[PDB]
Amino acid sequence: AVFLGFLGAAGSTMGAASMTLTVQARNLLSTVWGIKQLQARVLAVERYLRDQQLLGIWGCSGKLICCTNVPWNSSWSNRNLSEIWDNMTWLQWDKEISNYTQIIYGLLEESQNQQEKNEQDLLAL
Amino acid sequence: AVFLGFLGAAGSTMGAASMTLTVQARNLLSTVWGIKQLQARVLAVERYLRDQQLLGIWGCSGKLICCTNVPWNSSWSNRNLSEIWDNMTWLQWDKEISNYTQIIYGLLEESQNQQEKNEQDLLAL
Amino acid sequence: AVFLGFLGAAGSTMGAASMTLTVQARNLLSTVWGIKQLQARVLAVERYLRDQQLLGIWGCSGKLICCTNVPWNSSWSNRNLSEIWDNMTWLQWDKEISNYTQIIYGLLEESQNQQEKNEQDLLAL
Amino acid sequence: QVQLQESGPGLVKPSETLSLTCAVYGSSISGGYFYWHWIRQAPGKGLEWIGDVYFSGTTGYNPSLKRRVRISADTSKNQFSLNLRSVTAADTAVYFCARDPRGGGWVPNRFDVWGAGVLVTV
Amino acid sequence: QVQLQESGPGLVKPSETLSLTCAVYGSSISGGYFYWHWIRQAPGKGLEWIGDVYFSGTTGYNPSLKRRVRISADTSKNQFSLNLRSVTAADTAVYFCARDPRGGGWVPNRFDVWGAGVLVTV
Amino acid sequence: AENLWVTVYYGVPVWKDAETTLFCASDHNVWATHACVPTDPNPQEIHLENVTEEFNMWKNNMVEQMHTDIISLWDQSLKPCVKLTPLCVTLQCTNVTNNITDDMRGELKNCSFNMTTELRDKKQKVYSLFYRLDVVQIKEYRLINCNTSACTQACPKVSFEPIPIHYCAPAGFAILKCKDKKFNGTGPCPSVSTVQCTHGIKPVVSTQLLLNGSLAEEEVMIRSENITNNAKNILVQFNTPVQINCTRPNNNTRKSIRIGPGQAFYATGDIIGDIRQAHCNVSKATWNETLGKVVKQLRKHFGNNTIIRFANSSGGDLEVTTHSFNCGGEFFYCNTSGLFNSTWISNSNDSITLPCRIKQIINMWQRIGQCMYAPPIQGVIRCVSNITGLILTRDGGSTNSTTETFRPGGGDMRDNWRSELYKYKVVKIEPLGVAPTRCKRR
Amino acid sequence: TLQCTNVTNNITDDMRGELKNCSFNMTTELRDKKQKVYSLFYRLDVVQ
Amino acid sequence: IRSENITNNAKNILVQFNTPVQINCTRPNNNTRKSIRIGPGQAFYATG
Ligand SMILES: *[C@@H]1O[C@H](CO)[C@@H](O[C@@H]2O[C@H](CO)[C@@H](O[C@@H]3O[C@H](CO)[C@@H](O)[C@H](O[C@H]4O[C@H](CO)[C@@H](O)[C@H](O)[C@@H]4O)[C@@H]3O)[C@H](O)[C@H]2NC(C)=O)[C@H](O)[C@H]1NC(C)=O
Ligand SMILES: *[C@@H]1O[C@H](CO)[C@@H](O[C@@H]2O[C@H](CO)[C@@H](O)[C@H](O)[C@H]2NC(C)=O)[C@H](O)[C@H]1NC(C)=O
Ligand SMILES: *[C@@H]1O[C@H](CO)[C@@H](O[C@@H]2O[C@H](CO)[C@@H](O)[C@H](O)[C@H]2NC(C)=O)[C@H](O)[C@H]1NC(C)=O
Ligand SMILES: *[C@@H]1O[C@H](CO)[C@@H](O)[C@H](O)[C@H]1NC(C)=O
Ligand SMILES: *[C@@H]1O[C@H](CO)[C@@H](O)[C@H](O)[C@H]1NC(C)=O
Ligand SMILES: *[C@@H]1O[C@H](CO)[C@@H](O)[C@H](O)[C@H]1NC(C)=O
Ligand SMILES: *[C@@H]1O[C@H](CO)[C@@H](O)[C@H](O)[C@H]1NC(C)=O
Ligand SMILES: *[C@@H]1O[C@H](CO)[C@@H](O)[C@H](O)[C@H]1NC(C)=O
Ligand SMILES: *[C@@H]1O[C@H](CO)[C@@H](O)[C@H](O)[C@H]1NC(C)=O
Ligand SMILES: *[C@@H]1O[C@H](CO)[C@@H](O)[C@H](O)[C@H]1NC(C)=O
Ligand SMILES: *[C@@H]1O[C@H](CO)[C@@H](O)[C@H](O)[C@H]1NC(C)=O
Ligand SMILES: *[C@@H]1O[C@H](CO)[C@@H](O)[C@H](O)[C@H]1NC(C)=O
Ligand SMILES: *[C@@H]1O[C@H](CO)[C@@H](O)[C@H](O)[C@H]1NC(C)=O
Ligand SMILES: *[C@@H]1O[C@H](CO)[C@@H](O)[C@H](O)[C@H]1NC(C)=O
Ligand SMILES: *[C@@H]1O[C@H](CO)[C@@H](O)[C@H](O)[C@H]1NC(C)=O
Ligand SMILES: *[C@@H]1O[C@H](CO)[C@@H](O)[C@H](O)[C@H]1NC(C)=O
Ligand SMILES: *[C@@H]1O[C@H](CO)[C@@H](O)[C@H](O)[C@H]1NC(C)=O
Ligand SMILES: *[C@@H]1O[C@H](CO)[C@@H](O)[C@H](O)[C@H]1NC(C)=O
Ligand SMILES: *[C@@H]1O[C@H](CO)[C@@H](O)[C@H](O)[C@H]1NC(C)=O
Ligand SMILES: *[C@@H]1O[C@H](CO)[C@@H](O)[C@H](O)[C@H]1NC(C)=O
Ligand SMILES: *[C@@H]1O[C@H](CO)[C@@H](O)[C@H](O)[C@H]1NC(C)=O
Repeated sequence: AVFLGFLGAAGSTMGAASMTLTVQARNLLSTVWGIKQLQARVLAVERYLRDQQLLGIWGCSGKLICCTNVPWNSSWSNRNLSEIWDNMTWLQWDKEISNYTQIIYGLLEESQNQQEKNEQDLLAL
Repeated sequence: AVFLGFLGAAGSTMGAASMTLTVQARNLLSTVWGIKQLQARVLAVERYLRDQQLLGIWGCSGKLICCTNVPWNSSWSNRNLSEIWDNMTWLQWDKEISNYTQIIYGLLEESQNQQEKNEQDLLAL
Repeated sequence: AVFLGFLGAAGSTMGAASMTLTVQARNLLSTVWGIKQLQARVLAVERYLRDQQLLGIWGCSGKLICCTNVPWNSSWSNRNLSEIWDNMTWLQWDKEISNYTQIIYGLLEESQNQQEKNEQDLLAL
Repeated sequence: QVQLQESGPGLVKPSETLSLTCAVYGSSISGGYFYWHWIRQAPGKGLEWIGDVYFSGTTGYNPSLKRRVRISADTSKNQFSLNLRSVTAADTAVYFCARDPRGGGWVPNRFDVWGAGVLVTV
Repeated sequence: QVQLQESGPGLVKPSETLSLTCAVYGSSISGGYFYWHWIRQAPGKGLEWIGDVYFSGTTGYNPSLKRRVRISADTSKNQFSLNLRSVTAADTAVYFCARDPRGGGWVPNRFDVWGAGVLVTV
Repeated sequence: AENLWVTVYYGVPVWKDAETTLFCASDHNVWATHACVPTDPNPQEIHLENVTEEFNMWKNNMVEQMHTDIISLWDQSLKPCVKLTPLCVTLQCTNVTNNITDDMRGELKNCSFNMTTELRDKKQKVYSLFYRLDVVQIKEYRLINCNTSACTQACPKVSFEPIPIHYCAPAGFAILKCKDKKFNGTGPCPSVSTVQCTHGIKPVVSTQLLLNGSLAEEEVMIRSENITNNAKNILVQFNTPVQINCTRPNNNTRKSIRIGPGQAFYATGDIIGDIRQAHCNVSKATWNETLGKVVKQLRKHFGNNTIIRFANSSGGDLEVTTHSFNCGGEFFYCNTSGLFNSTWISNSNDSITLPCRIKQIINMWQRIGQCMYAPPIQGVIRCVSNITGLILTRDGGSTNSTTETFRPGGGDMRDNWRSELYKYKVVKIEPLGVAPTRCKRR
Repeated sequence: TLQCTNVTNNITDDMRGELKNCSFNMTTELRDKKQKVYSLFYRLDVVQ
Repeated sequence: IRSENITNNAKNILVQFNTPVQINCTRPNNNTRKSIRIGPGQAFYATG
């Protein structure tokens, strides 16, 4: 079934947990009582579609691991790679970087737009 | 915070308005009164999904500015680049070619299909 | 005017029917009576979104003819290309490999995941 | 039951466009299975292919008449029209419209069902 | 009815960051149609451009003051702020905030509506 | 030197606490299985390791959601049933005279009254037996519910037997279990396990003597929102059954009276046999050992040397003063005083027999304006239930003095559901994530 | 049916041909019983 | 002044003021409400 091994790597480190993104990814979609299940299904569909729209706006459409080209400001986190991928878990990382998430989202959006414009004017020639 | 400048560039020229496409894309998705809200949400989801399918059929999936390889027939509009991107707005342009839209969509669809077939034939070799 | 030949190439061979995928692909989206109609719409939307998610997980997002790098094990089928694309129809093919479908989907999923990981490792350098 | 009927002017002044319309009650033109040909037969002569049209618009005409002919096919009302430009005195013939199961390549080009056959004298 | 109002300290010790917030009642900063400039005029002198800010944060300052100034526009409350660091005696001036219809290629830099104008002595 | 760049990951295993609407998963009755989804035959449980999750049974939205669901289900199930508006008439009643029992005196009354029939222009005269709790003096009596609201009869076909209802979660959400033994509801749980759907949560309704449910696995457990404060209730979960046998030894007869065009009123007719009070039997040794385990567990949290006293119900409404429950459609209000009458201090075959009172006019929830009329059940009723918990409240004002008094309490039905919905928590996944990594698109 | 009479206590000239003291029998909590009750109904509400 | 067709008199005319005209209505009578039971639970409120 699609529920097999759901989450699972919650306690795993970020590096180890990054190898099982498909399992979590494929589980995000699937008289008054009818309006309950129906509304829940519509809500899940809306959330998934919004998340997919955000990914497409960032240019990572149809990709699970798609790393962008915007620089990482050291203010968000001064930790080095060895101390995050092999020493921290995803839940702790999310709890750490929560205040700077929207700024990074905006930076990704503007970077993708600028890249699209650059490609457009390059292809114009 | 997501609304934050919906439309805005309606009065701008086409070229300038093309630089703020992202702001107009994030807001396209988000007893009987629950039915009212649910039907509104489902209609919005259906419209967004139809638009996304139409974009994907042309090969422009996950792109806000994606330009294809089909030619611009002069019969659709004789206006030149200097007078369309710097002298006319998007509403006027849409009203001008409102009755020449379906054939363009069909040409884009068949061109994308031919491109995919040619890619398959080339890669088979 | 979107129906326009739905399932037109049902009796056609696989090779001939593969040239009209867009016709069949564009029709997947479009008090208690309103509830039933809205539930049907939501079911169609959910099926289409699960389909799109399954296609995207394999890296074939935004492509109608996407061919991957997973080898074709002869155990699933022993018929050659000449007896498949020119001698068989899509319904017969689906009935023939109806019991070797899940393993193919799984193989495609892990192949795409491995491809993404290898691309990330190569691009890190 | 599937059958085609041809309509248009049975007598036209030479030296301008001649328009014929073949409408099929039966297999739909939109279906990507059949090609719709426009075989012609002049008196005292054999058959002569003019052109064919597919549901997706990939038409192909005879090399002899590649310039003087235009075949269109509209699926909303399920018919297809032939426009022969600059018809001469040698165009007096019976203009058949035929069906070919070339699409769905089980078999090669094979005209199986034919229209009634309208005789145009110019 | 569109206008702009400036606020901030009218007197500051001339070695620190100088903050001046211009808020617009009328048009919205979020809309990508107007640039928001910070023209200055010292007594007995002409106008002097300082910098401008767009809705997307692509700001540009005067080359003379490219190091001592920073313009930050917040669209949640629809205002913008000028932070002029290392202020000296040359900054005794009236700090106007202007609107430019450069957003949209209809016209070039065309400052049309100007703020009240606050004299920030220092 | 670092040259590290932002990277976005999809399907990340990150969750946040959230509240949503759970739905059915079952496998005619008041707990309608028709509008409830079928359950899979192979439930999947994904054990999560090295995860500590903060649970709080007292802030669970799922219990309130279940309470509203149960109330709505009962209201829906009562809709297609006859309304007993004509029943509000003056009843001419007399005492029951045949085969009287000393305990069963001042009880069920032979009442007679005029009521409508199939034809509007007629009035039949009918007799029936009505319990004392149902009627009230206006030699004239009226139904207790007449001056509150007209309320509907319960259809005989639908059964009130609890049925398990597995509460699954929508797509994108998850249900986290807590298998960690010796868990007091609140605080961190280190043994977290995702479950597609919950276990059997049989919707049994009762007070102070929580019937069929999930027993503890290690020993008796005591849970309370703030044990220092005496206002909050204290849930006690047993680790062994205390099986109870409650019965009505009165062979009853049901007679159908036609009150309208197709509407039928089911009344208690003959009481052939001997009249005897319904009784609840609890084993003596089993209750003694279970209460001793309870005593030890309470003494753990209330000092090693203290006097604890188990007294009977304080007072209030009959629902919030006796052990109410349903076994076969007849609602036994078994009075619990012998069970909670003892004192414990630092240091064969007989079984107790509680008194029970049958009632037909029922206001199960804390609502005024709606009732039911339980039809009489032919024959004898025996349900042989499982006592597997209690709700006890501490009497405040004892100060630092060693005296402590725990007495039965409750009234609110959320506590009944909270005992079987404590290990479960609802979370929503956040598949999007951002991290550093050596990358550049192009 | 209502048995009504004109008001007579502290009546003003403008408020004449107006709210009427009506009395009538009505059902009660017990089906087999009736009660005589009264109310002051405005003229626009009632009609002969 | 706004109207769909001011030339045609059939259509209504909406006049929107620029300042409000303060207007105060009142019913000086000190009425009383009495509840009488017309059935089980249902109660009718009457003028006293
Ligand atoms: C707690 O757990 C106990 C564990 O048994 C549970 O006892 C069960 O009570 C139900 C109450 O309905 C019993 O079900 C009845 O069983 C008898 C004997 O089998 C049947 O004759 C009954 O039939 C009724 O329904 C029929 C239609 O289907 C009618 O035609 C008939 O006239 C009856 O009305 C009914 O099915 C059940 O048997 C017991 N369990 C056992 C093992 O006997 C108890 O209910 C649980 N809850 C509480 C609050 O105690
Ligand atoms: C209709 O379909 C049948 C098969 O479903 C076609 O029969 C095939 O004909 C070709 C001739 O070249 C043979 O090579 C195949 O082996 C035949 N199929 C089978 C299963 O034996 C038939 O030609 C089709 N007819 C039309 C008009 O399309
Ligand atoms: C407002 O929009 C109008 C047109 O919608 C603009 O008019 C154009 O002005 C430019 C520059 O003066 C001319 O080159 C064009 O020919 C004009 N077009 C039309 C249709 O009038 C006008 O400039 C805009 N004004 C502002 C302030 O943006
Ligand atoms: C990572 O953390 C600090 C520098 O950020 C340093 O002490 C440590 O050695 C680093 N790790 C490695 C493997 O160098
Ligand atoms: C449009 O621009 C082209 C550029 O060379 C020019 O040739 C043409 O005359 C222009 N047409 C109009 C209508 O301005
Ligand atoms: C299509 O729209 C253009 C826009 O002006 C108009 O000139 C033309 O006549 C229209 N054609 C038809 C067939 O409506
Ligand atoms: C029924 O018995 C009770 C016992 O207290 C008594 O008060 C009552 O009067 C009796 N009924 C009649 C009708 O006398
Ligand atoms: C109740 O009274 C009726 C007469 O109204 C009588 O026929 C019936 O036997 C009595 N039943 C009991 C149990 O007293
Ligand atoms: C039923 O009707 C009879 C008719 O005489 C009457 O005597 C009796 O009191 C009525 N029953 C009541 C009011 O309960
Ligand atoms: C209904 O009547 C009973 C019996 O007299 C009484 O105890 C109760 O308070 C009454 N209810 C109301 C709302 O007056
Ligand atoms: C009551 O507990 C006993 C103890 O094992 C068990 O066998 C029985 O099934 C339980 N009955 C219920 C929960 O109805
Ligand atoms: C529950 O246990 C936690 C530690 O696991 C403790 O902090 C808390 O005080 C306990 N609460 C009660 C009511 O026992
Ligand atoms: C429990 O009640 C006491 C009363 O003194 C209070 O101080 C304490 O904060 C309460 N517990 C919690 C967790 O708030
Ligand atoms: C109860 O009465 C019925 C009526 O005939 C009888 O069939 C049944 O056996 C009685 N119950 C017992 C336990 O004897
Ligand atoms: C309950 O106990 C009493 C007295 O011990 C006994 O007479 C009766 O039969 C018992 N009933 C059940 C159901 O155990
Ligand atoms: C309840 O009854 C059953 C069977 O009649 C019996 O086995 C059990 O011991 C009884 N419960 C007691 C005596 O607590
Ligand atoms: C049982 O509770 C009631 C009400 O709280 C009380 O009056 C009575 O005294 C209690 N029983 C005993 C034996 O004290
Ligand atoms: C329960 O029974 C005991 C013992 O007879 C009695 O003292 C108590 O009052 C009863 N409960 C109530 C609420 O009356
Ligand atoms: C009440 O006064 C009106 C107005 O004078 C009169 O027409 C009407 O007859 C009066 N009502 C009665 C019952 O006389
Ligand atoms: C109310 O009933 C009495 C009893 O007969 C009757 O006299 C009176 O007229 C009735 N009231 C009406 C008809 O308004
Ligand atoms: C308004 O009404 C007049 C009536 O004579 C009519 O002539 C005129 O056309 C109407 N206005 C419009 C815009 O049609």
